[PDB]
Amino acid sequence: GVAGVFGGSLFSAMHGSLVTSSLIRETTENESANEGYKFGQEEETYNI
Amino acid sequence: RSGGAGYRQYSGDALWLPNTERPAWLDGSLPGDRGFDPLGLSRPAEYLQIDLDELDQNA
Ligand code: CLA
Ligand SMILES: CC(/C=C/C=C(C)/C=C/[C@@]12O[C@]1(C)C[C@@H](O)CC2(C)C)=C\C=C\C=C(C)\C=C\C=C(C)\C=C\[C@@]12O[C@]1(C)C[C@@H](O)CC2(C)C
Ligand SMILES: CC(=C/C=C/C(C)=C/C=C/C=C(C)/C=C/C=C(\C)C=C=C1C(C)(C)C[C@H](O)C[C@@]1(C)O)/C=C/[C@@]12O[C@]1(C)C[C@@H](O)CC2(C)C
Repeated sequence: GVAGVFGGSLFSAMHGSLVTSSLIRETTENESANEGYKFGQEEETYNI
Repeated sequence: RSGGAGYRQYSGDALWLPNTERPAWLDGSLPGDRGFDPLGLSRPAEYLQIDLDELDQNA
C-alpha cells in the first residue's frame, strides 16, 4: 500500500512534469500555458 | 676626457631585464618606460558586444 501511494505520487508528479515540460508553444509569456489548449482539440497539445 | 675606462658603455634600451623586447604597446615615449608589463595590463583591450536579451513578456 505504501509503495502504491508513494509510487502513485511519484508517477503523478513525473507524468505531470513530463507532459508540462513538453507543451508545444502556442501562447505568449503574458498568458497561461493552459490557454494553448482548446477544449475539443483534435491535435495533441504536447510532444510525446 | 672621453672615458671608457672604469665602465662598459654598452649601447641598448635600458629595460627591466638584461635582454628582452619592449611590448608593442610600450613604445618608450613615456617617462620611465622600461618595457615592464608582463601581465599586459596596458595592452589595448578587445571587447565583444552582446545584444540586449529579449525580456518582452508579450512575445
Ligand atoms: C509514511 C507512512 C505511511 C504511509 C505512506 C501509509 C499509507 C497508507 N496507509 Mg498507513 N499507517 C502508518 C503509516 C503509513 N501509511 C502507520 C505508522 C500506521 C500505524 C499507526 C498505519 C496504520 C494504517 C492503518 C490501520 C491503515 C493504513 C492504511 C493506509 C493506506 C490508506 C490510503 C488508502 O488506501 O486510501 C483509501 C480510500 C479510502 C479508505 C476511502 C475512499 C473514499 C470513499 C470510497 C468515498 C469517500 C467520499 C467522501 C466521503 C465524500 C467526498 C465528497 C466531496 C467532499 C468530494 C495507505 C496506502 C489503511 C489501509 O490500508 O487501507 C485499507 C488502513 O486502514 N495505515
Ligand atoms: C598611495 C600610496 C600611499 C599612500 C599612503 C599614505 C597617504 C599614508 C598615510 C599615513 O601614513 C601617513 C602619511 C601618516 C600616518 O600616521 C597615517 C597614515 C594615514 C597611515 C601608495 C600606493 C602604493 C601602490 C603600489 C605599491 C603599487 C604597485 C603596483 C605595481 C607594483 C604594478 C606593477 C605591474 O603593473 C606593472 C607596472 C606591469 C604589470 O604587467 C605587472 C605588474 C607587476 C602588476
Ligand atoms: C663628499 C661626498 C662624496 C660622495 C661621494 C659619492 C656619492 C660617490 C659615489 C660614487 C659612486 C659611484 C662611483 C658609482 C658608480 C657607478 C657606476 C658608474 C655604475 C654603472 C653602470 C653599469 C656598470 C651598470 C654599466 C655601465 O658601466 C654604465 C652604468 C652607469 O650604467 C659626500 C659627502 C657627504 O656625504 C657626507 C660624507 C656626509 C653628508 O652628511 C654630507 C655629504 C656632503 C652628502
